[PDB]
Amino acid sequence: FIVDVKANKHQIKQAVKKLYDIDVAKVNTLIRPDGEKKAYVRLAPDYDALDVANKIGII
Amino acid sequence: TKGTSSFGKRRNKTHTLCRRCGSKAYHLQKSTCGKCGYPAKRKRKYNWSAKAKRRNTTGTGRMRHLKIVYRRFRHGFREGTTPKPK
Amino acid sequence: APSRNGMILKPHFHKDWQRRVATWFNQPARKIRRRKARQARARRIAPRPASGPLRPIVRCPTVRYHTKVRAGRGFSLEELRVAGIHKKVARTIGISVDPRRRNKSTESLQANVQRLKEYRSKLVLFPRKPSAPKKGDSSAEELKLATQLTGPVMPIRN
Amino acid sequence: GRKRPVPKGATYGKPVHHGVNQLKFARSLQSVAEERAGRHCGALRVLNSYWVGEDSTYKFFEVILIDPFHKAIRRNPDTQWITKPVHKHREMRGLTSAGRKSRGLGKGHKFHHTIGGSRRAAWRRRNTLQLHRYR
Amino acid sequence: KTWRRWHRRVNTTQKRYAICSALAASALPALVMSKGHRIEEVPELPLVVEDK
Amino acid sequence: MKFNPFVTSDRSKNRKRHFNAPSHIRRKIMSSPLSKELRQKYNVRSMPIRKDDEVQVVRGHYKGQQIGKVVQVYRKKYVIYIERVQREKANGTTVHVGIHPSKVVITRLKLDKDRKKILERKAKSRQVGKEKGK
Amino acid sequence: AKIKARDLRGKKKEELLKQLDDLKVELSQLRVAKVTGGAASKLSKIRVVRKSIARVLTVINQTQKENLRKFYKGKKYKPLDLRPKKTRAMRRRLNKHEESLKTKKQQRKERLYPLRKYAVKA
Amino acid sequence: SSHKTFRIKRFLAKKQKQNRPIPQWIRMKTGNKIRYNSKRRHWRRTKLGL
RNA sequence: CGACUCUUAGCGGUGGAUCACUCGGCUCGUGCGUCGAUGAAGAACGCAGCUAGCUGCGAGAAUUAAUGUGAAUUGCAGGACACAUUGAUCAUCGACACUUCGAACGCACUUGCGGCCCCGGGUUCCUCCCGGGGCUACGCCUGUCUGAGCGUCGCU
RNA sequence: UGGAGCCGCCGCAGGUGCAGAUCUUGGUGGUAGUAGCAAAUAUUCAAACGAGAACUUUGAAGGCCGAAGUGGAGAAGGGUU
RNA sequence: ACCCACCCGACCCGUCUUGAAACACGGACCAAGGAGUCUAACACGUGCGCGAGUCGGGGGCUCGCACGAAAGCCGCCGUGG
RNA sequence: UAAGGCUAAAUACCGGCACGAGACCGAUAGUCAACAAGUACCGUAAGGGAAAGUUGAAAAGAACUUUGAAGAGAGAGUUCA
RNA sequence: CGCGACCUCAGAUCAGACGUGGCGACCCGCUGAAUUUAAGCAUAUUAGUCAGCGGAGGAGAAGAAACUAACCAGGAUUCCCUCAGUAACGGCGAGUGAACAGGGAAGAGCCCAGCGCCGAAUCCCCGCCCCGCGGCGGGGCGCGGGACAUGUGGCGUACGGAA
Ligand SMILES: [Mg+2]
Ligand SMILES: [Mg+2]
Ligand SMILES: [Mg+2]
Ligand SMILES: [Mg+2]
Ligand SMILES: [Mg+2]
Ligand SMILES: [Mg+2]
Ligand SMILES: [Mg+2]
Ligand SMILES: [Mg+2]
Ligand SMILES: [Mg+2]
Ligand SMILES: [Mg+2]
Ligand SMILES: [Mg+2]
Ligand SMILES: [Mg+2]
Ligand SMILES: [Mg+2]
Ligand SMILES: [Mg+2]
Ligand SMILES: [Mg+2]
Ligand SMILES: [Mg+2]
Ligand SMILES: [Mg+2]
Ligand SMILES: [Mg+2]
Ligand SMILES: [Mg+2]
Ligand SMILES: [Mg+2]
Ligand SMILES: [Mg+2]
Ligand SMILES: [Mg+2]
Ligand SMILES: [Mg+2]
Ligand SMILES: [Mg+2]
Ligand SMILES: [Mg+2]
Ligand SMILES: [Mg+2]
Ligand SMILES: [Mg+2]
Ligand SMILES: [Mg+2]
Ligand SMILES: [Mg+2]
Ligand SMILES: [Mg+2]
Ligand SMILES: [Mg+2]
Ligand SMILES: [Mg+2]
Ligand SMILES: [Mg+2]
Ligand SMILES: [Mg+2]
Ligand SMILES: [Mg+2]
Ligand SMILES: [Mg+2]
Ligand SMILES: [Mg+2]
Ligand SMILES: [Mg+2]
Ligand SMILES: [Mg+2]
Ligand SMILES: [Mg+2]
Ligand SMILES: [Zn+2]
Repeated sequence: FIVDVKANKHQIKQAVKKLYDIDVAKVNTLIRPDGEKKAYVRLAPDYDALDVANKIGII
Repeated sequence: TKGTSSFGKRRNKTHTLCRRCGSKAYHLQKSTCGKCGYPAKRKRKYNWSAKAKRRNTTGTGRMRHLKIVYRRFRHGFREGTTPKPK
Repeated sequence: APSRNGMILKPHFHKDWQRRVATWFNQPARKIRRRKARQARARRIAPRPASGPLRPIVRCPTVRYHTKVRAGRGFSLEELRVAGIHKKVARTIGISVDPRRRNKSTESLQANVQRLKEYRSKLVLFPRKPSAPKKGDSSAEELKLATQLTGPVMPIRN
Repeated sequence: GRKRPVPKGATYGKPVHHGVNQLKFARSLQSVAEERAGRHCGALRVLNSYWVGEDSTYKFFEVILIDPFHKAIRRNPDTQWITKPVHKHREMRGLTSAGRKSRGLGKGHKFHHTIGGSRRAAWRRRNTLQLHRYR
Repeated sequence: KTWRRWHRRVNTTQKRYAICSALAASALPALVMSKGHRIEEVPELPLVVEDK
Repeated sequence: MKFNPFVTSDRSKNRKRHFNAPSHIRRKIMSSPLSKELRQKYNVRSMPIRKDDEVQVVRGHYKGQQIGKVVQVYRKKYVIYIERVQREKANGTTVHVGIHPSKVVITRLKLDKDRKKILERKAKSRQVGKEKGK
Repeated sequence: AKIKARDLRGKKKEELLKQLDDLKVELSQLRVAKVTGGAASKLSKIRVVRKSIARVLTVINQTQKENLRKFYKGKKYKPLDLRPKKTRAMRRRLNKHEESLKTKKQQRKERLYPLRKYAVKA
Repeated sequence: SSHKTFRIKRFLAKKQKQNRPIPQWIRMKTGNKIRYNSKRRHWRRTKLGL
């Protein structure tokens, strides 16, 4: 994802869980040289990422 | 040596971005500006640089409060009312 | 350097005078502004003289002016006392009163009493309410004039 | 008095201005006293001061101050002139009784400088080329 | 500069003299015609009219 | 002359006023005359031109007695495009040629409620002035 | 399709929130779709949804603040938000009743010695 | 430098966004005087507000 | 005639004078004469379907509401809307809103560390943990509470 | 040639007439297709791509830096290279 | 008035200088720009008005100034110079 | 009549908001700035600080054919040009 | 060795208020040169001028005589015209330099302390009700707090004032 720069991993985790009814293993943020905090979000192994990816639109 | 070879060892910096005025004139060791004097409560302006004076007078910036005050005044500093509705 | 005959003359343009030159391009605009403001003040003080209050007659000082006579600043207290106008009231009927004026000679005093007497004759005091009590003049001398007096009130002519 | 703040002597200039020691401030000590009381209590509005003693080294003073926004002052009509914002910082502008005295204004021949508002204003009047339209 | 002496002030009789001079030559058809005005068919030159 | 001492009569000021005019003000500027026919009927000289009036072009090249329907009003460009007032570009494509509203005459108005109330307001003021003159 | 201020005014507080949420959801999907091409037809909505979102949030704040100043209209001490901001200096003028307080001495003066309407020359 | 503050990093980011050249549809606008960006900064020549 | 060079003229280049325009200045005048801890000026960083700059705005971000207006905006798209309807688009602007620095305020300027009250997950007040909210600058006045003194007394 | 304003006379007014100021700003020559593109040993053959190859790429050969490196990694500085 | 020929004449301008074609300086070439202004005070000359007077300022009265920030008038006409 | 105090008005105003005018300048002028100017650019910094207006009534801004790798041409066309 | 008055002082994230920075054409208070002129220069001049610091308002400052005068006397302040380039200052050189009167623009005058009389007759803050509330006010009612006799309020201030 791209995320709001003010966010903690804790917040992202909580957002990702809330929006997509999902559950996270870990969040792993960085900041793009551009300004937009990117976030890699590992989902817990009960969940498939490609399945949710299809749900949210992207593929 | 005084010249070109000595330009070689300009490896490190005096000033950085001041956080009041925004200029790259915050002297790191002195921990003051030299443009607005940052830590200094009052702004630095001098009467000798009339050109400098004009470069950040009021008009210059957004005047985001001050521009709507002028409007407010014009029509009469009315508060907490609306125009007659439909 | 001076050249053959002329006033060995001293001009005072050694300070930075062009920094303090005062032009007069106002003046017409000024003259009007005063004049409007003047006409407004008349209109506000509706039947009252535009002039102001009545002012005393008074001789100038010094041997030079001496012979002439002006309007003074205000009538003295003795002059009000003799005329029989209470000083605090005199202000309310348009009579200038200064209280710092001495009164040396009795020729200048009786003249200035005469002034106030004459004023009180030809004055038209309106009553406070339209319902008419004492002092307040008749509705005849009221309808026939709620008129302003143009120019200085009872002008002094030397 | 007031010694001239210049490093060593070194008032570089014409030897009229070489003086540093025997020279004396325009305002009084009492005014300085008020000014400092005024500085400190910004909300408070200096009314007037009086003297309470003097050592060799110090003088002492007592500056009467007033809250302009305490209802008892605000509502009392006879004081409520101080609550008007022209009377901000009287002491700083030379307007208390004390700091008035330095300005050098009184009626009569012993003044003339200060025959407009103030010292500065008369000079201003006297050094204006009034340049009329028609001349 | 602004304080160039813009305005120019004239003696009052002289001003009047000019204004008399102009009036006096508002008569004189020659001086009126020469000043260009097509006054060929006008009935009388100091032309005065009813006050309606 | 103009005697009102708050109007301008100053080339630079009038032109700046004109070219930097805001949409709703341009509406008024972009007005156009009614046909003598309508001039008789409504008691109105002219009207702010609009998206789908019927119109003649009076002057220019396209000057003609045909009655084309208005196509759009380009208030930025101070111009209106009209049905068959157009020109073939290099590659055949038709391009709606601009005509200035004032060089056009409205034969048929597009009457909505608001246009109806406008015409009622202008006619009334015209007849007040004729009553005042009489 | 159009969300107006008009109607929202009357609506219940919980009802306004659901509507905002449902727009916030709709905004998300368009933002997703802008990344993946989507379609011009979708990339219109994004502006529309934004402004309708604002239209909702605005109505809510107007309602919350109207209710609030009803609640304090009467009370002496009230929040700075609800106090009337004119201009720093103008909030330190004398009170409107305080600046027409005559001293009893001055009142007595006006009673005894009122300025009189007068004229002259008759 | 590879040891940046956050203040500086954000500053650079905006500078990096400003560099892009004009969108060509801008040229086709009504009252257009703009032909090229003229505020384009090449790292090798001209060296930032720093 | 040959090439080259010089001179004049024609035409073409180079170059941008001249002339003609002017939504800019310069000057004179008129009226009013309003910033800020309810957070100013100024700075920063953001925000457009495609937008870099200028402008415009502030996470409600090329703007919301309201009122006036009455069909556009338009570089292209797309759209809306029934323009016999609070209604496009402008204007006004009284309601709402207003990120971060900045007098600049929890303490620091890393964008780092905190304290104290309440709320949601977390608990089932178990403190933790996470998230949200509200306080936490200095100076000063009027009062309030707690006090200090072999300061001056009184009673015990 | 150009494509939108301009002049004569009588008066008034002026930021009113240039060859020069090592004058100011802009432009253009001769000098001139001249000086010059010489520090640190080195290139060659074939092919590929390609409109086009002394210079790209691949292969083959011949050479150099010669681990105090012309190699492999950072600091500061740059700021997307 | 364009070019060419021939006879006679004929040194490069600016400038400071007693003296410049100078082995005195400035000047490759062209365009545009570019330096005795304005205010005040004095003096003399000249033109006009009035004349033992003259005067206009400053102020005021007449207009929303289209032309007017003019024009006109004033026991202020003369406080005063 | 000092050593305490308040007070409108005629007065000032190269900053501000909003207007009006000119015997002014007319793109090397007029403000540094008619334009994305206190911009680009320079300087560690205080500070310094430009250049730059004009197709046409309308974009009708040159479809198509042809030579060339292309830039460039040759025809054709638009325009009163 | 306590408890209680007061006095002088602290501390509160105590309740409620204010002040802080900006702009700076004009304005008030300080500070304060040197180019320059004098055909040199040091006093003088440039100049109480530039720069420096402070504080304001729509204007500011000033202002209701410890004034002018010397008259047959004027009568707060500010502004203009004049006084006047005058009286005066000055290496009496360069240079500098006001005021009163007179005519106008405007015009407006007032209040304390004190001295005295009046049961502190006064003020602030609480709390309950009625109105009014986008410049927190009126009226009433509370043995509800405090300020205040080390002096609040009415009368009164030199033009006299009180009884
Ligand atoms: Mg008068
Ligand atoms: Mg000296
Ligand atoms: Mg003394
Ligand atoms: Mg009293
Ligand atoms: Mg480099
Ligand atoms: Mg030729
Ligand atoms: Mg050019
Ligand atoms: Mg033309
Ligand atoms: Mg000129
Ligand atoms: Mg030349
Ligand atoms: Mg060669
Ligand atoms: Mg490497
Ligand atoms: Mg010589
Ligand atoms: Mg010689
Ligand atoms: Mg020579
Ligand atoms: Mg020789
Ligand atoms: Mg020489
Ligand atoms: Mg030479
Ligand atoms: Mg020339
Ligand atoms: Mg003569
Ligand atoms: Mg005062
Ligand atoms: Mg140009
Ligand atoms: Mg040009
Ligand atoms: Mg220019
Ligand atoms: Mg040109
Ligand atoms: Mg051109
Ligand atoms: Mg040109
Ligand atoms: Mg042509
Ligand atoms: Mg301040
Ligand atoms: Mg000298
Ligand atoms: Mg000399
Ligand atoms: Mg010397
Ligand atoms: Mg001096
Ligand atoms: Mg200064
Ligand atoms: Mg004042
Ligand atoms: Mg006094
Ligand atoms: Mg006097
Ligand atoms: Mg004389
Ligand atoms: Mg002097
Ligand atoms: Mg008493
Ligand atoms: Zn700074």
